[PDB]
Amino acid sequence: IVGGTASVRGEWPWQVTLHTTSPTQRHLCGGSIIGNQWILTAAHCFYGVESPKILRVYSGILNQAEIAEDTSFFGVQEIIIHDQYKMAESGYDIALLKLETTVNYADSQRPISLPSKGDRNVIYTDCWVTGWGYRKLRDKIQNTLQKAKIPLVTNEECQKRYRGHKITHKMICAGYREGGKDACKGDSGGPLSCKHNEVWHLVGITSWGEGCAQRERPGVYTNVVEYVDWILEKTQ
Ligand SMILES: NC(N)=NCCCCNC(=O)[C@H](Cc1ccccc1)NC(=O)c1ccc2[nH]c(=O)cc(O)c2c1
Repeated sequence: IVGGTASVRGEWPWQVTLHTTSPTQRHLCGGSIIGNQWILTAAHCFYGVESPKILRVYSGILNQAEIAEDTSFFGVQEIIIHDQYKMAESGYDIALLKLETTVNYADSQRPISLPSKGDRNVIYTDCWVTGWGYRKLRDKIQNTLQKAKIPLVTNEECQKRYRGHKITHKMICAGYREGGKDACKGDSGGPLSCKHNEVWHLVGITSWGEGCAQRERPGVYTNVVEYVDWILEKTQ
């Protein structure tokens, strides 16, 4: 996260850190708890991942330093990538991780609500992006989970900023005209969480953008409300 601040322990209890153990263990991507056995994340995170056996999901983490060889984790039974996914920039950048065991919910770890199809008309004014990613384009994975408040921008406005791309209705954009706050490398797969009527909703999945936090280059996120039928279908 560029231009953010450290999170409070437990304030984003749906946020997980997905690790790979190959060749040695490291953070791979963010993700969100959406059900007892289910993490929602980005499809592009699994480039070159041949097997779910190299994955570990850690929940209830603030600092990466909490994760040691003796720290408990959730195994991944199945990676489910959207069948129309080809690459992040062309959309469908969405994946489900079916966990080997179920998450026991607590103040440190609990699911985020998916948006309702009836909330497409809602104007979210309280949206946050979170993760352990770089704080500049050229950086490293951070110890402490970072957060940044970022305004949504219209698809028409976003499309103006990405003339070489097609910004579809299955994408959603967020950023400041002047830049300065954005997701960056290592934040992908994590949530864009918007608070509305005292309830947090998983509005976006961190997907792509041109560099990080640049002027007139909003972040692009998977528009989660467009995938609620897919999620239901795949989680049955
Ligand atoms: N809003 C904007 N401006 N962009 C959207 C966010 C940036 C997207 N890229 C990303 O977030 C990559 C995508 C990716 C995922 C998995 C594997 C490889 C690449 N992430 C990374 O490049 C990435 C992921 C995990 C990492 N772990 C480490 O220990 C060291 C790293 O340098 C590292 C880098």
